[PDB]
Amino acid sequence: CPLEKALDVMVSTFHKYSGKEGDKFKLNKSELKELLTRELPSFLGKRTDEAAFQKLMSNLDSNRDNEVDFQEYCVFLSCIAMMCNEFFEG
Amino acid sequence: CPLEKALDVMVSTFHKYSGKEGDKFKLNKSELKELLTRELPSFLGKRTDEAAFQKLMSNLDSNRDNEVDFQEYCVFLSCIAMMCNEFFEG
Ligand SMILES: [Ca+2]
Ligand SMILES: [Ca+2]
Ligand SMILES: [Ca+2]
Ligand SMILES: [Ca+2]
Repeated sequence: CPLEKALDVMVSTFHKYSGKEGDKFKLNKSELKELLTRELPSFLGKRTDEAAFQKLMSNLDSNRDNEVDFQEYCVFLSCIAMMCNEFFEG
Repeated sequence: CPLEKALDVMVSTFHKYSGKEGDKFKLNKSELKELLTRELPSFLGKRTDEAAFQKLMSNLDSNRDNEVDFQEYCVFLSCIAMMCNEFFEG
């Protein structure tokens, strides 16, 4: 069923990228950018530079540790899901 | 991409069941029971009765309104993803 497939992909996608550099269960700035470019390309705006990307990183990383953990990653995904829920995305 | 479709599917699955009866943007008892049974079957335990089910309902229904809105449904989904993000589910 797509929903369990969907939940599984959501979890899977986190590790596919988190365990490449450093802490294997957190996404560093480099790991987060590849995940967004490769997996959520439909959502990217027109600014692809590191400065623009850094602003976003700062938004997700609640506990301020220059990394995005799984908890933080789900929050982000839910925020995306809710945004897509409105009449007009944004 | 997998993650994008996954998000799409998380959002649209909600509305495929919530709009069946009454408030079209919230799941009642029947709509939620249908959503779990048809979309998350791998996650079903042994008991299918009303009392075991309403136990789950009341946990999902944070705002006490006897129904599951989209926000509560996202929290539900986040929780499942975290459980799955363990060595032993549960
Ligand atoms: Ca990492
Ligand atoms: Ca963090
Ligand atoms: Ca309803
Ligand atoms: Ca509710």
